[PDB]
Amino acid sequence: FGAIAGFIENGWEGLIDGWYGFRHQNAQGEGTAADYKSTQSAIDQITGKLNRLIEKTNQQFELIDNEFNEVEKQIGNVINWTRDSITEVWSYNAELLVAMENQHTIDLADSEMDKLYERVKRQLRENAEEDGTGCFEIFHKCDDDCMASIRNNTYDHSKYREEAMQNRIQ
Amino acid sequence: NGLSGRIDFHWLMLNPNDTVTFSFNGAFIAPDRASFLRGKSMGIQSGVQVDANC
Ligand SMILES: *[C@@H]1O[C@H](CO)[C@@H](O)[C@H](O)[C@H]1NC(C)=O
Repeated sequence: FGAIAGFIENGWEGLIDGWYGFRHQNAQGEGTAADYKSTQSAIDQITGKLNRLIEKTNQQFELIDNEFNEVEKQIGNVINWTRDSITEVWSYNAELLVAMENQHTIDLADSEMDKLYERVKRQLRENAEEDGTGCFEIFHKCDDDCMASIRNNTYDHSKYREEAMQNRIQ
Repeated sequence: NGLSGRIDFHWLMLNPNDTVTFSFNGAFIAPDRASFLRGKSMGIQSGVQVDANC
């Protein structure tokens, strides 16, 4: 999707308290916040895959060979043919199941990144523009208490609507 | 074991409500008691020790 390792240049090693977080700046300073939903929905998926593969089987199988009193040779080259070909199958699915469930895991991080980005893109509405590295250039005044209203999705667009439409075109 | 002669032991399986018959006059190693399978278990092989608390 282009988010992680696309147009965001990088990630933030200080964000202990989430996978995903906020980081703003105004006339006060800079602070590194976090986002619970976006972090938590992703945690729900990594451990969902986990709870699948733990599901084992209820089919039991007996020891059919013998490594003390050995069985016959014309049959060993057939059992060592079926077993050494079942070995080659589950070594193919673990080659494919493990290779895929990891392939499908990183992309759940670019769709949870275009889902937090195209939402703040809709609360702000027609009040900010996007520069390049993945930020929203605010041209009005928004302090520590105003930013936290975009965080918990209580920000109102018609509340600062006429200021940013007067500092963006000018 | 100091012996050169051998004893080859055979077996068959007698279904419930049936019989077995031997006719002979020599070289016979007789059976005194016949086993009866008790139920379900599992046999394996290993060359190591056991553990019971796990
Ligand atoms: C066994 O055989 C006898 C006679 O052959 C018969 O009466 C009986 O029903 C059979 N079955 C059992 C369980 O004894």
